[PDB]
Amino acid sequence: VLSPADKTNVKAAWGKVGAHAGEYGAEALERMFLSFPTTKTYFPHFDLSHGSAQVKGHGKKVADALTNAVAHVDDMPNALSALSDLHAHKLRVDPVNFKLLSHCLLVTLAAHLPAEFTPAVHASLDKFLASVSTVLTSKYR
Amino acid sequence: VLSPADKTNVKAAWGKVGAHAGEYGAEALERMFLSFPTTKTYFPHFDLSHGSAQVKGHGKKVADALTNAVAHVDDMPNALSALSDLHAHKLRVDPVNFKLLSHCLLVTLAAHLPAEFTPAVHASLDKFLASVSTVLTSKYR
Amino acid sequence: VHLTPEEKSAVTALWGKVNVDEVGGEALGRLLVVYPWTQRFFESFGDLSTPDAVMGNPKVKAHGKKVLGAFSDGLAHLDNLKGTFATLSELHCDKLHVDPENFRLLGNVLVCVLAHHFGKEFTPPVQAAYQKVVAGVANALAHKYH
Amino acid sequence: VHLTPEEKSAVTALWGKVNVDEVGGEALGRLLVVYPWTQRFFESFGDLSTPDAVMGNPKVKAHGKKVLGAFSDGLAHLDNLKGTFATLSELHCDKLHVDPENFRLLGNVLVCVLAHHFGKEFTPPVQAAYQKVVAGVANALAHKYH
Ligand code: HEM
Ligand code: HEM
Ligand code: HEM
Ligand code: HEM
Repeated sequence: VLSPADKTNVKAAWGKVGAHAGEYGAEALERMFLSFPTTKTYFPHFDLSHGSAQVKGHGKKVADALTNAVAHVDDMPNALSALSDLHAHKLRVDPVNFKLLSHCLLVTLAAHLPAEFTPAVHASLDKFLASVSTVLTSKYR
Repeated sequence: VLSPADKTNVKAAWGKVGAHAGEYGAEALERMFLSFPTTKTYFPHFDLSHGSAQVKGHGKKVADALTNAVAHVDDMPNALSALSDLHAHKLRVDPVNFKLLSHCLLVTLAAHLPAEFTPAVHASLDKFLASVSTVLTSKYR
Repeated sequence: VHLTPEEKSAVTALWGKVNVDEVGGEALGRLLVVYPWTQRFFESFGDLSTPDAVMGNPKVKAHGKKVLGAFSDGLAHLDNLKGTFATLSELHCDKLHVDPENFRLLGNVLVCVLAHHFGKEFTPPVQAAYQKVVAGVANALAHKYH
Repeated sequence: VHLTPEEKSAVTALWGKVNVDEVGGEALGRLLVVYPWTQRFFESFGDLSTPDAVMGNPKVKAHGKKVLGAFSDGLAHLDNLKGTFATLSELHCDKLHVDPENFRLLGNVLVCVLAHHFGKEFTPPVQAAYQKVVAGVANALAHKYH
């Protein structure tokens, strides 16, 4: 459960990404592929090398999903329901992998927004990404 | 998320425990202490040996909490809110440990209710205990 | 991994009663039903659409027999699980990229199957000894990730 | 664990710039704030009531300096992390009963601190090399559980 301060913290930190949203989503994916190579096997149709147009485009999609969750933080199961169906039913993503992308999103934010990434904001962002991950892994069947 | 069939399956299986509820909760705790000795450190005030009156009494409490969750399966965050506060705020239980007790509860049910513990019911019970665990680990701060 | 002689006795006495043609399919089938992302790795197995379809799928039963044979091998070599599982580690880690958490999950599904099949005989101390076994197998299988 | 020479160069070039009196307290303090069940192990440290209290607690800073010194040792012995961490494994597993998942969490908090402090220099390939390092340290620290 996210507190009022956690919601403020996440909105404020994410607010500072501005036009770089897509770029940071793409960077987090690259960080995940390089650090945790088991995750690459879900993208056989993409080239995962640096500067990939496919990773750049996917990073914009991931960022848009995260902004949806920030904007609808009190109704996240509903906001992310279609995406939760996709990741569990069609893509069969192993739940462990959400922890890995979440960590890489934290690293990316820390590398670009050092004034925002205080210990309290770090904690809020971790809880937020853990909540997104809980929703995205809620539909296995 | 629990489907209608998962809710039916869990109620039906749990229904067959009857007067043995407290006994099976106590057995699951003993199974956890023996199999995963790191969990013992949360109970320095109990003797954890076989036949312990303290483990017997605690097993009744754990079973009562599980019956509350079965009875209020559509409102589990609310039903278990006080218990979630206790485990996270006061007791500081490491979230990993909920997976361990959940597994030991599955083992105990399997050892006593073989006709009930079909693959479909196993899956429903695992999802149910994972949902209980999600609630009980939702209040860290 | 560490089993005492009394745990080893517990473990091998029960294992001698296991039906080795059936228990591995029961555990693999339950893995695919309970943790359904694991189906991603078994697309060629055909019908996995329902629990009955999974449990009655002859490819699940046959593959589960292989899995169980590897556990039997680990039981026979508890003091060198790493060597015993080296090629399977290369396969599951380097080639298949299975997250090693799933090795822990399959071991625990096997424990549940043994509980189901042995009932009161699957006592808490017998379970504790089997948890050491399945932890040691998972850790050995994950060696190529370490 | 497996680092290439180019990863080792990446890792040790950055590490030479780390402030060793501060970064371990920053990581331990962030562990206690982000994963607050870990506070169960630090009752004698006094005021942990707020993020500012944790990060400014001199016992957190001092203890974090010890933690970081162990990471430095692992960096200096990447080919024998097990020996390097043997007594710390006995302490954290046999004596303190810390769940080994928390070793992974602390390593990843350290990665976040390095990202924060090095910014664009903490490139994706530099992170990947540090993930191998913190995975190897966690696995070595958990050896008494295996
Ligand atoms: C923060 C967590 C995550 C978010 C917000 C997220 C978001 C998204 C978005 C928005 C899409 C596009 C959906 C479409 O086009 O409707 C997608 C696709 C997908 N995601 Fe994720 N995702 C997450 C984690 C993961 C993880 C951990 C993996 C696997 C390691 C993964 C694998 C995929 C794949 C394989 C696709 C489809 C790619 C296409 O087939 O081309 N996702 N994700
Ligand atoms: C299915 C999961 C669990 C359920 C339903 C559950 C249930 C309960 C219940 C009902 C109480 C008594 C609450 C009171 O007296 O208000 C309790 C107490 C407590 N639980 Fe759990 N619990 C769960 C998992 C865990 C785990 C995994 C651990 C640690 C390994 C744990 C450690 C404790 C402790 C240490 C107490 C207090 C004991 C007293 O200080 O005497 N619980 N739990
Ligand atoms: C404790 C855990 C496990 C044991 C002991 C085990 C054992 C084995 C065995 C003995 C084989 C046959 C190898 C042969 O044909 O030489 C196999 C094949 C395979 N296993 Fe497992 N396995 C484990 C876990 C898993 C998991 C968790 C998955 C995926 C969710 C998986 C996926 C596969 C696949 C897809 C193959 C077929 C490989 C091929 O023929 O190319 N295994 N496993
Ligand atoms: C990668 C992970 C970690 C490293 C390298 C590490 C390193 C160390 C070091 C170097 C010491 C001092 C030992 C001395 O005084 O000789 C220590 C003490 C201790 N550590 Fe850690 N640690 C790790 C993770 C953790 C975690 C996750 C916890 C608990 C959440 C923890 C709890 C403790 C405690 C409570 C002590 C004090 C023991 C005592 O003085 O009796 N450690 N650790």
